[PDB]
Amino acid sequence: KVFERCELARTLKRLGMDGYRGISLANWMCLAKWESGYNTRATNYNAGDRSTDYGIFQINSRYWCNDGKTPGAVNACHLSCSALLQDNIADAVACAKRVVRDPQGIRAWVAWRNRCQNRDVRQYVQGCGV
Ligand SMILES: *[C@@H]1O[C@H](CO)[C@@H](O[C@@H]2O[C@H](CO)[C@H](O)[C@H](O)[C@H]2O)[C@H](O)[C@H]1NC(C)=O
Repeated sequence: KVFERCELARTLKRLGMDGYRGISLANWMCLAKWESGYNTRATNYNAGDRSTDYGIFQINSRYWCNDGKTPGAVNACHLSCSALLQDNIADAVACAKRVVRDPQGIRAWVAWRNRCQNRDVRQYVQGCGV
């Protein structure tokens, strides 16, 4: 499912992401936008390290979810990567919250660093009513 901007904003708010570890909803929206384009079925395989990034948050199969074909996987979210390809993003959110609880925080998302950090992101939630 490719969410609409404000639709996703309201969904993330309902799922407790606004202000989580101090991260605003606008920041979460910015990384979802640049990591997946708001598409829950987005999948990106890294041929070099043999791991895949799944879903709207592009979560890695080597550290957070288990897809069975990733060498040296850890599965810290205790989730089947397939759970991150569903239309209901509840599991994706619970896992995204786990990821930020790691020392690096939101710096785990490459796209946030390149396109959202130290930048005005208020545009992502304008007119959504969140
Ligand atoms: C993207 O890949 C990163 C590795 O290059 C990964 O970062 C590592 O995550 C580890 C989790 O146990 C630990 O925090 C390492 O210190 C860190 O380098 C990052 O989590 C991945 N991002 C996503 C969204 O999956």
